[PDB]
Amino acid sequence: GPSGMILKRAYDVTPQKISTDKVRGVRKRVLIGLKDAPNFVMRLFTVEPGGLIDRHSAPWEAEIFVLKGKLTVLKEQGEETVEEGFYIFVEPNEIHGFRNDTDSEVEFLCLIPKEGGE
Amino acid sequence: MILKRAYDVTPQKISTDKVRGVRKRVLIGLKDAPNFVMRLFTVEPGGLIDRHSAPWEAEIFVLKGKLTVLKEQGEETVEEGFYIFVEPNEIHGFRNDTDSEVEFLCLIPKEGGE
Ligand SMILES: [Cu+2]
Ligand SMILES: [Cu+2]
Repeated sequence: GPSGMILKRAYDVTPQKISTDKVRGVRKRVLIGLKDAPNFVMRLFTVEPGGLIDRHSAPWEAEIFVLKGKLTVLKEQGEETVEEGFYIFVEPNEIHGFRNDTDSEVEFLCLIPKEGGE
Repeated sequence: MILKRAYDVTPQKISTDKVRGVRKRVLIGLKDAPNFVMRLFTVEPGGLIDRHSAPWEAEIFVLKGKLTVLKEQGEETVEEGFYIFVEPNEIHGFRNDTDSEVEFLCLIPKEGGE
């Protein structure tokens, strides 16, 4: 592929609304997307207050790093709190979801293999 | 599902002829990762990762401080809230010219090891 290095403020990317049957109150910035990624993509998710990614699973793994705020992680059995400075590894096919139970925005990085899109 | 405070992962000190004043935490390593690994680097004041290149890409997010990025020629300083995409084979390195620790997340395909 091409040469070089991209160096960019993540907030230069506009946060786009995600609205699906299972997601509400979430925006996403694609940082390193399909147009560039040899293997895996980097997105920055913003969960608005009360925002919800309902429990689901995917056939690929996810790697998450929490940048800002206090995030409720939905698990097959129950839920757990994480905050800025936590990482999360979601195995392929593992049930997971997220909710923001606070009154300020939560931000997290989420990376998936590029076969799962951006 | 693994949920952990990154700080609680024990950092590995690196001090070699090419890397000094750097600590590395393997957050998501080879034992867990099907495809790519997640590391968190801390660069002490004056710390250096000298110029090098790899056959794989790197995806970085700057978490704390002002990171000086070495390029094939010259350098560029960025700060917390920047992401960096290093193409495969691109010469790169890092330095911390500030008086406080700099931290960045770095992910590579698992062929790059942990
Ligand atoms: Cu998911
Ligand atoms: Cu490197």
